[PDB]
Amino acid sequence: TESNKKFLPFQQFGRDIADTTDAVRDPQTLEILDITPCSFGGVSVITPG
Amino acid sequence: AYTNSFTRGVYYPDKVFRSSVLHSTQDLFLPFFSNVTWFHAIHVSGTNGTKRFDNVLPFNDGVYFASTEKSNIIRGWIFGTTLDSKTQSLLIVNNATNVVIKVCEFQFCNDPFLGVYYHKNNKSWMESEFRVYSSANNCTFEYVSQPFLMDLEGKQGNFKNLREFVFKNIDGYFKIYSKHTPINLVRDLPQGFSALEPLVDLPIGINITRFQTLLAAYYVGYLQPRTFLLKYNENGTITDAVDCALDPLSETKCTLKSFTVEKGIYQTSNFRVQPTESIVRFPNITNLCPFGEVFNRKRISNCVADYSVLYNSASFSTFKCYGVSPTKLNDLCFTNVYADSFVIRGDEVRQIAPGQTGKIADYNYKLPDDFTGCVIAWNSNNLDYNYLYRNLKPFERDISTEIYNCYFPLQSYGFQPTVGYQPYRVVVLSFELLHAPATVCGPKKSTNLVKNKCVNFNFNGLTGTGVLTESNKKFLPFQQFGRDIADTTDAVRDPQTLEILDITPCSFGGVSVITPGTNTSNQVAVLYQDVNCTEVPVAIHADQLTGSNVFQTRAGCLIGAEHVNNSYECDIPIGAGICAVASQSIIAYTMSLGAENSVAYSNNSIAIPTNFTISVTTEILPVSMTKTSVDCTMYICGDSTECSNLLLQYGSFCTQLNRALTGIAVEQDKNTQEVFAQVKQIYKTPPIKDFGGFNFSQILPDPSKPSKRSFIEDLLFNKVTLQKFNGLTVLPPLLTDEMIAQYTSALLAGTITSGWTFGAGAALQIPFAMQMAYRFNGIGVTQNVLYENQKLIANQFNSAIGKIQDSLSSTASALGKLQDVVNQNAQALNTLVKQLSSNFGAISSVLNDILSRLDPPEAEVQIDRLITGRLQSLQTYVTQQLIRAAEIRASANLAATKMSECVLGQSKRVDFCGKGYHLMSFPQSAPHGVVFLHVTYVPAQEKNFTTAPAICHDGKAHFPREGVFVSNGTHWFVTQRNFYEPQIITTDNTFVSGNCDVVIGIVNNTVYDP
Amino acid sequence: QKFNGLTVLPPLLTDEMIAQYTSALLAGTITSGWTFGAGAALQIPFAMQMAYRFNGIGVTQNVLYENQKLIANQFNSAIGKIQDSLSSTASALGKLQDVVNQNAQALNTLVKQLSSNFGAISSVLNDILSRLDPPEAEVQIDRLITGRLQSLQTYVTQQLIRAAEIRASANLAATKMSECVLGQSKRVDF
Amino acid sequence: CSNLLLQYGSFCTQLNRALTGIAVEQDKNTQEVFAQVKQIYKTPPIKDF
Amino acid sequence: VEKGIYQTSNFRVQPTESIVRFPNITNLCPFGEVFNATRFASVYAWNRK
Ligand SMILES: *[C@@H]1O[C@H](CO)[C@@H](O[C@@H]2O[C@H](CO)[C@@H](O[C@@H]3O[C@H](CO[C@H]4O[C@H](CO)[C@@H](O)[C@H](O)[C@@H]4O)[C@@H](O)[C@H](O)[C@@H]3O)[C@H](O)[C@H]2NC(C)=O)[C@H](O)[C@H]1NC(C)=O
Ligand SMILES: *[C@@H]1O[C@H](CO)[C@@H](O[C@@H]2O[C@H](CO)[C@@H](O[C@@H]3O[C@H](CO)[C@@H](O)[C@H](O)[C@@H]3O)[C@H](O)[C@H]2NC(C)=O)[C@H](O)[C@H]1NC(C)=O
Ligand SMILES: *[C@@H]1O[C@H](CO)[C@@H](O[C@@H]2O[C@H](CO)[C@@H](O)[C@H](O)[C@H]2NC(C)=O)[C@H](O)[C@H]1NC(C)=O
Ligand SMILES: *[C@@H]1O[C@H](CO)[C@@H](O[C@@H]2O[C@H](CO)[C@@H](O)[C@H](O)[C@H]2NC(C)=O)[C@H](O)[C@H]1NC(C)=O
Ligand SMILES: *[C@@H]1O[C@H](CO)[C@@H](O[C@@H]2O[C@H](CO)[C@@H](O)[C@H](O)[C@H]2NC(C)=O)[C@H](O)[C@H]1NC(C)=O
Ligand SMILES: *[C@@H]1O[C@H](CO)[C@@H](O[C@@H]2O[C@H](CO)[C@@H](O)[C@H](O)[C@H]2NC(C)=O)[C@H](O)[C@H]1NC(C)=O
Ligand SMILES: *[C@@H]1O[C@H](CO)[C@@H](O)[C@H](O)[C@H]1NC(C)=O
Ligand SMILES: *[C@@H]1O[C@H](CO)[C@@H](O)[C@H](O)[C@H]1NC(C)=O
Ligand SMILES: *[C@@H]1O[C@H](CO)[C@@H](O)[C@H](O)[C@H]1NC(C)=O
Ligand SMILES: *[C@@H]1O[C@H](CO)[C@@H](O)[C@H](O)[C@H]1NC(C)=O
Ligand SMILES: *[C@@H]1O[C@H](CO)[C@@H](O)[C@H](O)[C@H]1NC(C)=O
Ligand SMILES: *[C@@H]1O[C@H](CO)[C@@H](O)[C@H](O)[C@H]1NC(C)=O
Ligand SMILES: *[C@@H]1O[C@H](CO)[C@@H](O)[C@H](O)[C@H]1NC(C)=O
Ligand SMILES: *[C@@H]1O[C@H](CO)[C@@H](O)[C@H](O)[C@H]1NC(C)=O
Ligand SMILES: *[C@@H]1O[C@H](CO)[C@@H](O)[C@H](O)[C@H]1NC(C)=O
Repeated sequence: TESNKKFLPFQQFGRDIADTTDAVRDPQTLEILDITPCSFGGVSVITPG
Repeated sequence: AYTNSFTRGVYYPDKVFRSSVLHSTQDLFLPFFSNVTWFHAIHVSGTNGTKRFDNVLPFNDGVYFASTEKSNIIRGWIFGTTLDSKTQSLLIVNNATNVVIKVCEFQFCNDPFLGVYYHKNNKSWMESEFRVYSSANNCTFEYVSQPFLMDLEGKQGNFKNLREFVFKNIDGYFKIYSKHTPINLVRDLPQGFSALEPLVDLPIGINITRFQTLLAAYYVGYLQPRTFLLKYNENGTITDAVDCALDPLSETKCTLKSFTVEKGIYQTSNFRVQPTESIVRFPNITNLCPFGEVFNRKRISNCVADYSVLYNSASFSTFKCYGVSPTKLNDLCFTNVYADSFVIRGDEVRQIAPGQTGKIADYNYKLPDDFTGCVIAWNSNNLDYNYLYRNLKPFERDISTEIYNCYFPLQSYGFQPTVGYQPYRVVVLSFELLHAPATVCGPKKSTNLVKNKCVNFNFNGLTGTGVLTESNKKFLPFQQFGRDIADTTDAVRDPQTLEILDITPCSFGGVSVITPGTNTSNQVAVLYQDVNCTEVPVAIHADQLTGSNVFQTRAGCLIGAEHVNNSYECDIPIGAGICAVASQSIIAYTMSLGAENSVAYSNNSIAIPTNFTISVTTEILPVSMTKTSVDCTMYICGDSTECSNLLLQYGSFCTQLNRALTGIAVEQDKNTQEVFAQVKQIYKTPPIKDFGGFNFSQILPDPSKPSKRSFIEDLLFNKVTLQKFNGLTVLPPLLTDEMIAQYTSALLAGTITSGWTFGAGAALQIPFAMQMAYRFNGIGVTQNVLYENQKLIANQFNSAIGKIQDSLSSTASALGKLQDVVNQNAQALNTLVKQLSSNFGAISSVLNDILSRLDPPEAEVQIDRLITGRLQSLQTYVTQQLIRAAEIRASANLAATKMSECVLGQSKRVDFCGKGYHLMSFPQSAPHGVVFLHVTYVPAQEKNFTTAPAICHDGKAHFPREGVFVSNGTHWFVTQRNFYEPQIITTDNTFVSGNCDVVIGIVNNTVYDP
Repeated sequence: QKFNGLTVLPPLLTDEMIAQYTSALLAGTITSGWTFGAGAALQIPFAMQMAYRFNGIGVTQNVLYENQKLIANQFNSAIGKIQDSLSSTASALGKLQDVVNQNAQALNTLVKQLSSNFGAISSVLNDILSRLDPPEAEVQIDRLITGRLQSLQTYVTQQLIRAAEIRASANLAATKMSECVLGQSKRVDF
Repeated sequence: CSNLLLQYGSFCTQLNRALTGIAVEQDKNTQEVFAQVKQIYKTPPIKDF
Repeated sequence: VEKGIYQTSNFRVQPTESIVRFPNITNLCPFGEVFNATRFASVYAWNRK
């Protein structure tokens, strides 16, 4: 996903609170681009009996 | 000239970026508030000639260097250890259009800047020439970037700016930070707060403690391995930072995880006294063991020997007998000497060894597995043959080899060594585990002993810290070192003069903080627990003469406030009944738990009130929790094969947790339910807002903008400070907040619009007036006066309500009892995830990383370590969450009850829902909880009256039908017992009990009838 | 009491202040009764308020006014009836000493754990760090620390559990003193 | 000892804080057990009950 | 099965076509003057580079 934060040369990756890494540099053009855990949840069934 | 740094020495840890979060760090940092040597020119020089008196410092855990010369007069930083052609020397200097990094050998430099510029005419004249290097024969390397075009932009700032140029050698990868900090200044302002980026990391890893800086005027520091708490900003800069460990405020901050310290008391740590000049005591004998046929089957003893030169006898490469740490073993003290040496060969080391198996073991020789050393290499068949071995267990011999028929018996290790049985005569370790007198170790300096001062001892090889008292315990002839209980050694009997001593733990205890709050936290008051704190001499006199004295209690000494004999309340706990403010400072004192008094007593006068007030209060109950939900599989795996394999290695455990946790989810929603599922139909207040003077505009959710909410609810929400990541989530609360609102509105409406009867059947509608009347009679007070006071009562009501409103708005922390619940929840989840930082002595904290680090096999058990760590951790959280569940559930049914009992009806059990004679209570809503308000009927403005326990008239003894007598001296009256209300005495309001006979206090007054 | 790696910290209130709170409650109940439950202690003469209590139990106070003396005597005798029967027969502190021992026993269990090696060669980590190289002994240290670790952890847990039970009981106790001191419920068995 | 502890997360502080929690809880227990009257009331020397 | 929900498993929106990236562009250091210059070194001129 889009990356709106900004860095410096001393800044390659920036994780956020709970220190979770998400800010990939994208070294081919030097445009950081952020990431996100591709979500999911539990599953189950509903049965009356 | 020493100068004190306000705020210098700040630089980021790595390529890490954060935002608005407080994070740790640690390295050689410029410690805050230290000395800095500042100077300009000790003698007039640098403009023509060179003068001075004496002469550049070394490196004491990192180097920091800069100045203010709007010029390259700061010419070079010189990093190395010898600074000649013997060690390559690192110089980093501008190249006048660029900058270059060099590490070659040469003589010396000179003045790169003389000051006199603009030459002397239109062109060069090139007289002032300048030099750095010499004789380029031995050169190692050079580097070019553009620091002059990157770092030194000292232009358009005609003079006087302020940069900084620090250096760090962090595990060889030679990193250097920088920043051209502009600060418009004039003179003598070493202030300015910023950070640094690594311009260059030359991965050299070379011998670095010398930084000869050459051109008189230069600032030097010497960094310090302190860990500090930083805060970043989304822009990436730093706003402020502290060391974790400089000042007894610094730790407070570093641990409570806030740039702000609130009111309270926060135990940070304790203290370990630095002992003085550890002692050494070993016996007097000095002689070694036999080595006739060893260097230069039997045993021998009496060896206290220097194992150095004939332990690492160069017949090996170095003395490496598995089972041996010659690094240390020379320093320990022993009790035995067992040296077994029997003819075997020495090219069969692995054969003859622990892990023994073979005819050597059973037939001939295999001593049991005990921690041992090994034997050394040599020639013996052809350096001195027909020599033989000996199924059988160790320690055993046999002469005439009876049948075991058999084969050709003997076997020889001859002068035909080419072969895998070269000759060593096996040698053995000796070692015993404390089970006996202490006698044996190779004597070193063997110091003389001290006493009565908590100092460490390596006493006869057995080590420990504490104090040394002459043990009055009369030992018995058979004692070398004892233990009170469970590791607590006591006996200290010297190995030379055989004198016995004692040990205690030299006292210590927590250190905490007692402060009012951050914005006053200048006077951090420190504490030490229960000690005659004469070992912390650095602030007692600083607090014996801002600062008044040093006062100790039965809770310990308190350096950080003083004593006062006033009698005030208890704000902050300290210990031992001494709480916290007054006179505009911090202090300590003893507690006046109240205005020490007592109203007078009489046996003829009672204290009946005349007036009263209704009053409102608040009680905030946690009811719920984010019904978290977790999964073993993903958590430990995050889509990982090896991981899930190794988890279903562990049976159903993780599954059990999931299931029990979901159980708690179920129970908690049921909590909510039983909290509100108290009527089945749902209701809406009539739009008819006709409540006989009773206002509720903050409460009754008429169609306001936000659906059907309460003004109070809005005030509530953001008054609570209130996101999922991975590994866990929050299955949403079942009962939606709005559903709760509706429950509440309807439930709250019916009771105040239908009496209590709805809990009793149909919601039999009710007028509010008659309602309150019934309530009053319920608490013992007659509805007559209520029907008197309608207007004023309702006004006091409304005013109380508005007071509760502004109280909520202007009483912070009044939601502590629930903000705390959500806090415990959150921070629990927080540490839960944060665990995954913990790598548990792996190489990594991401299982992916470490499996990619190794080949399968060793990574297997390594991942198992990961597994067990993360496993126990999540397991812990499981438990602890379970426990909060326990408490929240207790509280839960407690609540659900409360609502059920002090709303739907009218209790009498005080304190439950009313601070006195209790009328009733209103319900509410809250983020993860509930809150209720109440109306208590509090008496006030009492009066004294003459009071008789019984009356006699016509001899007959007339008791109160129900009430107390009362007389204002002149006339007697009968009255209800919770409000002054005299009444006339006739046959009804007083029955009788025989003639006035026996009871004490019966007065003379006739009863009447109209 | 305090040995190493453990501690005790004083009850914020000391006995003195406690007994003082008590004394106050006693006399007030003896003298002002219900009123202090709501605020201003408004004094009352004891006989009449016991008579009100007899109202509450289900009898007209008149009984008291005829019986008081023997009531008195009975009361008074009844009073001593306990302390003697307490001074003579011990073991009356049952649950007291029960939670007491549970705690202290537990604490010693905690320390006794330290006298277990968990398979590592050592019982005192100093011994192992000394007798060989740390780069090796680290593993025995890990065994030791994990063992003592989980042990401590347990201790925490069960201590918490007793905390919870104590806790709920304490709330019960507060209510007990509440509606069994500042006034008389009809909650039988309460 | 702590040299190798510090590679084991923060259980340490976890239990520290929880236990100290149970302490402050027991304190507040005593409070809610007793601090139920505003002043500190004194019995009268007169004793004629 | 009995009347109720029961979480049976989860799912992961399966990521597609793992790639890998790294440091700017991919190049080599000066081997032309090591393998395409017309002069070289001799028995007596070779330096261990
Ligand atoms: C907060 O972090 C930001 C990075 O995440 C910092 O960078 C800022 O990023 C914006 C991006 O649009 C830049 O905005 C540009 O502004 C110029 C005009 O510059 C104005 O500001 C300077 C400041 O001295 C002022 O002197 C000028 O007269 C202008 O008024 C526009 O022409 C562009 O189109 C663009 O909108 C910021 O300039 C940029 N700031 C810096 C310092 O790089 C941001 O600075 C951080 N804010 C803090 C730390 O307070
Ligand atoms: C290594 O990193 C450098 C710097 O990021 C890469 O050079 C950059 O290449 C991109 C794409 O060609 C350039 O963006 C382009 O700019 C032109 C205008 O100059 C514009 O018309 C294109 O649409 C696009 O936006 C970028 O400017 C350029 N940066 C620099 C400093 O040259 C380089 O490509 C990376 N490695 C290689 C060569 O693959
Ligand atoms: C009981 O206390 C209240 C609280 O002050 C008294 O309030 C009276 O309120 C009316 C209505 O606003 C005022 O005009 C009077 O001035 C207040 N009383 C006095 C004495 O000034 C109330 O009078 C008190 N007594 C009763 C019987 O309610
Ligand atoms: C109940 O009190 C609230 C204020 O807390 C009243 O709401 C507003 O009160 C102000 C009085 O200063 C009026 O000017 C506004 O018109 C009120 N807002 C309305 C009516 O929407 C509310 O009116 C009070 N209700 C009664 C019956 O007095
Ligand atoms: C009711 O209040 C009055 C107001 O003072 C009390 O009056 C004082 O009582 C003490 C009791 O010993 C006397 O010594 C004072 O001289 C009294 N003062 C006045 C002005 O008379 C009265 O005592 C209180 N009721 C009772 C039963 O004590
Ligand atoms: C209260 O009034 C009663 C009469 O109603 C008084 O009773 C008599 O008092 C005299 C005084 O000695 C006794 O001898 C009589 O026996 C009493 N009457 C009866 C029927 O026994 C009584 O004295 C008055 N109270 C006081 C304190 O004098
Ligand atoms: C420097 O000092 C010398 C000796 O005093 C003097 O001759 C000279 O003029 C001074 N300055 C220069 C630029 O030579
Ligand atoms: C550098 O000095 C050493 C002397 O130790 C010498 O062997 C070497 O040849 C010198 N380097 C060059 C390039 O000559
Ligand atoms: C200098 O660096 C070398 C590089 O391997 C290292 O082995 C050596 O111990 C260092 N010298 C000192 C005195 O630390
Ligand atoms: C033991 O050695 C000390 C010196 O180390 C010496 O003074 C003393 O006489 C010796 N003998 C005894 C019994 O202490
Ligand atoms: C500290 O800050 C709070 C924040 O509201 C403020 O109310 C309080 O007055 C401040 N303390 C002092 C001593 O000024
Ligand atoms: C302080 O010193 C005295 C010496 O008179 C000592 O008895 C006392 O124990 C010391 N304080 C404490 C808290 O032990
Ligand atoms: C109590 O404190 C006061 C402070 O004003 C001091 O003067 C006095 O000596 C102390 N001790 C007493 C009153 O016994
Ligand atoms: C209470 O009655 C007893 C006995 O009649 C007496 O000691 C006491 O004086 C009476 N109370 C007052 C306030 O006089
Ligand atoms: C006592 O109460 C009566 C009411 O029956 C009243 O008339 C009389 O004035 C009161 N006495 C005094 C002294 O106020």
